[PDB]
Amino acid sequence: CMMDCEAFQILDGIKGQLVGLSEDPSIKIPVSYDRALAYVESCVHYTNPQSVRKVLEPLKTYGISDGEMCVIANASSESVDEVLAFIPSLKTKKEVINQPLQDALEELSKLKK
Amino acid sequence: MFIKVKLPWDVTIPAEDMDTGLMLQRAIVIRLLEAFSKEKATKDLGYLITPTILENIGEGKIKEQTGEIQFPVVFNGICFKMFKGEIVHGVVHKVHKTGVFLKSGPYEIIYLSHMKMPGYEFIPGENPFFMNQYMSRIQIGARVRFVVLDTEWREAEKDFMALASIDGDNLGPF
Amino acid sequence: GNADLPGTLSRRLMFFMRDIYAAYDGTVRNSFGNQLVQFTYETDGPVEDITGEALGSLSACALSEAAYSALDQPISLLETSPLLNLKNVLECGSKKG
Amino acid sequence: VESTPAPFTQACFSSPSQCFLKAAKEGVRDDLQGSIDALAWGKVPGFGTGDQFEIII
Amino acid sequence: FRNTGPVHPLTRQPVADRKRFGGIKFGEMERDCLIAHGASANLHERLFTLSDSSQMHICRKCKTYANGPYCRVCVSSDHVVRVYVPYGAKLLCQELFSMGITLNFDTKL
Amino acid sequence: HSIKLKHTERGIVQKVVLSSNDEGKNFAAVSLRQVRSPCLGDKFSSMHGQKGVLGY
Amino acid sequence: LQVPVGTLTSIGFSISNNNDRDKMSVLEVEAPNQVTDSRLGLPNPDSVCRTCGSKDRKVCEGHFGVINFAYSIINPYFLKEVAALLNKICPGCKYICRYCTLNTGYPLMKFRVTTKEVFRRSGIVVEVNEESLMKLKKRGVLTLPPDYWSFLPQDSNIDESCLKPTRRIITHAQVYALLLGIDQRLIKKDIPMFNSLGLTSFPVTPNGYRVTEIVHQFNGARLIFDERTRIYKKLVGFEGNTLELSSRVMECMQYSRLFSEKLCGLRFMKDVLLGKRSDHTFRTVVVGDPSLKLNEIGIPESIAKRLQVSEHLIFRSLMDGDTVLMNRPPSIHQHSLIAMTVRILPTTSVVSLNPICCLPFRGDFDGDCLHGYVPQSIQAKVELDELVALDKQLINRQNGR
Amino acid sequence: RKTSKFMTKYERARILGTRALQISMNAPVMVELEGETDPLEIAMKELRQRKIPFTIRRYLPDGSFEEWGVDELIVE
DNA sequence: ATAGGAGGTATTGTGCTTATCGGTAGA
RNA sequence: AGGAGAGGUA
DNA sequence: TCTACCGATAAGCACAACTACCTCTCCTAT
Ligand SMILES: [Mg+2]
Ligand SMILES: [Zn+2]
Ligand SMILES: [Zn+2]
Ligand SMILES: [Zn+2]
Repeated sequence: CMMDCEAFQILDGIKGQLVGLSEDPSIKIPVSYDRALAYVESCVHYTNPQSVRKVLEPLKTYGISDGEMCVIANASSESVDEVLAFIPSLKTKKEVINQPLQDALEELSKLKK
Repeated sequence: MFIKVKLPWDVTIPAEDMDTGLMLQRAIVIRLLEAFSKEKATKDLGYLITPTILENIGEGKIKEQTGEIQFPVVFNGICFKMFKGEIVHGVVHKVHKTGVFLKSGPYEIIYLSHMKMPGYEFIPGENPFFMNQYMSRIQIGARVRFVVLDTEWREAEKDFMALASIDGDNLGPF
Repeated sequence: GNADLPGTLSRRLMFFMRDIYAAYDGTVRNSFGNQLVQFTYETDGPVEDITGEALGSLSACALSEAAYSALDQPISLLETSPLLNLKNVLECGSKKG
Repeated sequence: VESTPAPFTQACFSSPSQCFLKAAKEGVRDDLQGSIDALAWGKVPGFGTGDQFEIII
Repeated sequence: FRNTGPVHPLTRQPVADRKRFGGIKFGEMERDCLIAHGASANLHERLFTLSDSSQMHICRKCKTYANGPYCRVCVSSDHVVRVYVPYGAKLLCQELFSMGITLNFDTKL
Repeated sequence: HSIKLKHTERGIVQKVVLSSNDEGKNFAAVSLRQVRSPCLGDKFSSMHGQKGVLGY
Repeated sequence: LQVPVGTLTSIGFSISNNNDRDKMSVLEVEAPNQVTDSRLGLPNPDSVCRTCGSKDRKVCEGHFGVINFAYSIINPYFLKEVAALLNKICPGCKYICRYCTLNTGYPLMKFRVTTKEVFRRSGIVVEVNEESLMKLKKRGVLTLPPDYWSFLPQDSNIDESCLKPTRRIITHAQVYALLLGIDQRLIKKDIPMFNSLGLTSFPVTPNGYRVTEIVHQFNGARLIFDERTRIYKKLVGFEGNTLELSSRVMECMQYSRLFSEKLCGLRFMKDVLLGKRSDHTFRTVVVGDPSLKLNEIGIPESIAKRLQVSEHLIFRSLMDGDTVLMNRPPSIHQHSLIAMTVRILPTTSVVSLNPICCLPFRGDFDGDCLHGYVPQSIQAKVELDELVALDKQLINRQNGR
Repeated sequence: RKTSKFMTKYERARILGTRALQISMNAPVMVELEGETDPLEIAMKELRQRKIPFTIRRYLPDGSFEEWGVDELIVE
């Protein structure tokens, strides 16, 4: 469920735990640690409580599948023409008006200062 | 699809260190770390980093060879699934005549084919080839979003290789 | 030439009685389907600590000892040797006719 | 009579070919309950040793 | 006496020749006596470990025998288990397949 | 090719005999001799059926 | 790659069909001269395996190949069931009809299988009861009606037999024709394995178990191969009548080691699965030594220095304190197996045993040989002196004395 | 429950063998042994001092099983 | 691929599976 | 190297 | 009065007629 915000928060814990008792009697692998520092530096959120709650609000108020939420949130489209051209599952649908989607775009815009 | 699903395991612990009952939990987590570290790969699941939450542990089964004991432990962890129809950004590493390299993290290698982006002529007048024919400059370090396709896997390395397509909108860096 | 009789008898008896073992509940059960052979062991004392020992194997070994010991085979007229008597006694279903 | 199928032990006793053919025709299932069957396939008989299990915790 | 030596071409067992470091046959009577004593580790070692030892691969999905392991009856599956059985068991399975009998194995792990 | 002595073959060469038949096939015979002193495990017999091995 | 370990259980028995036979076979060519192919087994005269890697006949298993048949062949194991079923059901009424009523002049027919009596072929030969023939004879009927055999479709596989008008060999194609129109419930009840009715293929033995590439005295690379191999090669080219092919298949199936005829049948089982030979074993003549203890066995220094045991710190020579399992063949009782501590003695090529301990072995010092077993695993040694030791067997289990 | 509450010879031998195998693989000993160089002796000492962290699961023929411990059981 | 008449003699021993052989019981 | 046939041990 | 299975009398068919073993000789057509 952690896409950009909660994923970064938990990675600070292991880095904060690494400084304590860094010695290890076993053999460690450096590939796994490199995959964490070089992938999460693309997009980062500010606060955890108000970000994870806001993205889950359209799930209850509107009808969106679990797989559709992940792709839209990661892409973070800045217009209405892009969301109707990326995912082919939104073609020829009238369930949700575009105006509430535009309002949600503004709501996502104020979160990122 | 970053759903944290459970994954049982049958990690075996050597009899080299079996003591300190008051601190036995310290040895259990260390053995668990060395379990996925040895493999560090998957076929159709993805990748795992750290065992953040441990759900439960099982009874210690003793197998009579080289003094080995097994422990069944079920826990949840971070996983990533490259589902079809996902817009994931990535950084470019090097530019070549064929197979443009795109690095969406060191966990996998992504190659760019010729029939993925708009038609253009490679510029040989400078050191790195440019694709500024459609008013867009792409270099190393710039984040470019693209749609993912079906991924392949190997036999030994089992690398999650995939193909990058720029047929969608919002192409180039943002 | 008649030394094959004790060997064959011991082999057949062991094949029949190998699966017999004692259970933790005190009963005597066969290995095939946990069939109840004896509800309680009929020993005349004095220790009932036998739990995992194969009673059928021990009985088969004892009867094999009896068969091999009685290898004199006199076979007198109108008489049978002790080995022949043991073979006839142990084989009851064969003499149905 | 006991409704316990042991094709392997019966084959090892006498006439393995006929016993195996009859078992194949009948499509019976062998659970390897016998000691000799377990021994032939690298398994403990379970009479004296192997009837119980050892668990660390 | 024998510690290590050549094996028979048919079955992976020590040869009977004394001059070629031959072994001692573990007869049925000795096995029955050891069963009566109740010692299984010695019996398991004498019949599997020090005797003909081999490995067999069984597909978890389809109860068939697969020759890494790969069975052509079903698709390439990553769930294949390995069992430790004596080479005599494999020889018996091959003989049964040759005569026209197919064995199905349902592993418990 | 060459023939080598086995594990329990030992002795001292006494004579070598070379011969051939009418067909032209050559035959070679080598004899090895050794002294067999009475060992502990040797078995001795009498003239009246007494059988036994050396004890000490 | 790496596969998880598992425990074998629940062995099922079934008759092989064409699907499993085809699936199991790998690189199953149909060339008569490719019986000893390089893709099946290591002992082939190339020392290279296509499926597996290079090995010394220790990491490569025997692959299987299955040839293909132009025409379908009935399964010999189901021959009796089909013969019994055809006897009950009419050949031209398909019910439980000129062949029904006795007033129509058609006698009943008996279906049976001959065994090397007429044409040395194990097939279905239908016979008419001679008791009914005599009844027709007494009523003025000498010959069978011309339309008596009208229920048998014409088959090109029929050859020149000219045995008798009363008896005819049923072609394998005719067998399927007669089975048509019968309810599947009746067929399934008599034949539990319906999928194995058609035998369109036959496997060949792997080179790792058939190619006898023995040293053949001088002919090191003679590649003598199995004997049945000739029949399997002769079965590659099959044409014409299918009865000959069925007879060849039936004859070839009888060359398996499980069928009785020295290493065949029950003897094969005894020598493979029941009786096995193990390493770390020594056999020497035993003599008496009253000075040695009852629980101690004398081991010569010459043999002890060569016998190697497995001790975790990798082999070390036998020394004092180790335990061995002594036995005198035949083992008439469980007391024959006695665990005794190894004692090194200056004597060579002989083992010393206390004269008192001869009673459990039921032997005497007149040429008797005791062969011992040296345990390698630590657990085996631990359980050896706790259950099979001399002090643990002080009470006789036969009479209690 | 419904057990003899006595450690049989076979179970004792198996426990001793398992403990000896564990000790032979360079494993720490819960009990303190002075002048001991054989894993079997250390295993026997631990069994006498009933400090072995082993549990016995006895499989009843009906299919059920009862969980026991070496400390709860007594050795004759 | 061919070749290997014809002879009175001189293994039992237990189970198993036929056939056949009349043989009464019922409508 | 595998088999067949004889003389033999406990 | 004519069907309808139904136990007896020979005729073949199939394994079983022992362990642990140790040597020698002979064998692979034409
Ligand atoms: Mg004697
Ligand atoms: Zn499969
Ligand atoms: Zn191969
Ligand atoms: Zn009809």
